[PDB]
Formats: sequence, C-alpha cells, structure tokens
Amino acid sequence: YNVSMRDLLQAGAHFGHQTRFWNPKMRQYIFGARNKIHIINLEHTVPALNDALNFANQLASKKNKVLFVGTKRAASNIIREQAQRAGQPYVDHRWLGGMLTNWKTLRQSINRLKDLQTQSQDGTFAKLTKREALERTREMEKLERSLGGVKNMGGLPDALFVIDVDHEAIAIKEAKNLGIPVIGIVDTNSNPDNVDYVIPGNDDAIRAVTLYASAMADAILAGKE
RNA sequence: GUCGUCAGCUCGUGUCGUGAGAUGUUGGGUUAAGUCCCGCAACGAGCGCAACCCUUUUCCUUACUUGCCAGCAUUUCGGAU
Repeated sequence: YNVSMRDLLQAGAHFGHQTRFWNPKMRQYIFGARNKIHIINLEHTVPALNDALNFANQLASKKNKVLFVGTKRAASNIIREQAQRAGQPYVDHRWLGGMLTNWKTLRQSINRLKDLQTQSQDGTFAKLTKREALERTREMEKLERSLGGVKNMGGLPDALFVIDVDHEAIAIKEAKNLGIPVIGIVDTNSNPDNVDYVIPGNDDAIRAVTLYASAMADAILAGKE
C-alpha cells in the first residue's frame, strides 16, 4: 500500500506555502525553494508516510481504532469518502471543543442522537404535526453534521489522523493531554511539535489529501487480522 | 410604590491562569422580546420573554322560561290569547 514517490509528485505534495510564512522547525524537511514558495523534498516524505501506513496497519490488525480528522474545505469530502470506505469514523465538520477531554458529556449527545435517529426510523415521528416535525428535522441535521462521526465510537480512539495540524490544533492539544498518538500531515508553515508520527507534505492540494486518505484507508482495510 | 412590562439574571463538565477569576451571554441579520437563524474552546441547561387564565369578534351542539314571535288562528290591535 506504499505510495512510492511518483504518486506524490503527480499529486503535488512538494509544493508548500510562501517562504515568508514558513515555520523554522521545518528547516530539515524543506530542503529548498524553487520560487518564492517552499518546495519540500519527497525523499523525506516517502519513508515517514510508509512508517505511518505501517503503524496504521498494525493498529488495524490489533483492531484498535484510528480516528480521521479533516476540516478544511478542500479535504472535507476526501475524508468523508475515504473514512466511509475504510469504516473508521471521522470529524468532518468543525472540531467541537472538548471531544476527547470531555467525552463523558458527549456520550449523552451521542445518546439522544441515536435515540432520535431510531425514532426517525420508527413511526413515532409520523404521529406529530408538520411544524413540530420540521423543527425536529432541523434539529436532526444540526446534530448530525456536528456529531455524525462520533456516534460509532464507544470509547476514546486509539490513534488520530490529522489533515491540518494548525487548523486542528485543538484536537492535537486534546490528544497530547490524553496521550493518544497522532499521525498528521505537516506542511511548511506548520508546527510538528506535538505530532508523534510526522509526515511532511502539502495539505492544500486535493490530489495530495486524496492520496493520503486513500493510502491510509487501504492500510486500515488491509490489516485483515 | 418606583425604575418598568426595563430585558436581562443564573448553573454543570471541560479548557486558560500561581491566583482572585475568565469562557460560555461572543459577532452578522431579524424581532415587543437573551424572539429566532447563521458565526463562534467551548457544549449544554433553568428562571425571565411567549403560551396556559378572563373578555370581545364568526359558526356549531345542548337547553326553551320569567326571555323570543318567522308561520297559523283569535284579537279589546297591547306576544294581549
């Protein structure tokens, strides 16, 4: 399930942000700048990506869970489709504060979320009139978009995967607080300090996020033990 | 009584701070209204608001006296009978 290197170049993982927005911690990985924007070498990208795939494969073999996290407008549908394909839940929309550090309250949220979904499946929602029914339906989309991923979880995920560390810094802080390992793609302008498995590459490119999510979903599915 | 029928006042778990504390109530529209919707390290609640109570406007059912008189009849022309 390795990504070779040529796939990374054809996707465009080497492109990064402008030199003026860089984070000095990525000096080792940047390797140079072709233009006023940084270009990261894939020679460092491929081994870390393969190691992340291996770790995810081992975790899936042990049947432990890897949560998906992508919120950017570019990678939202990518994490949508690939996490649905892999059967590993996700945080597609805005990362609500305290998901992991305040799980005791979110268990209740998942609770009447599931109860109202079961009511929608049942004929209970058929009895009441149209206005109140539409009110509860609006409540249903409102709750589902925020907590659609978390309903499957029965506990804290064993690992996290992150599309943008800066954009999902709150999730990184929560994972550091509770000790969950994090694998996230870290761009030029990003801080890799709290990421256990640092895979450096572009996160704006739809091709790049598609490649990353597809490869990780392939590894998770190919655990198969 | 008054501000004044003014629209605000409080609580839980998480985060931030050595700490007293803070967050949530924050911005853009709209409404009599913290009324509602989008935004938003916060998510959710409770009291306030609104509604439940009385009265008025249209119609239906029950009830036909001490109240009513469309049709019939008698009229002292007064539902008087």
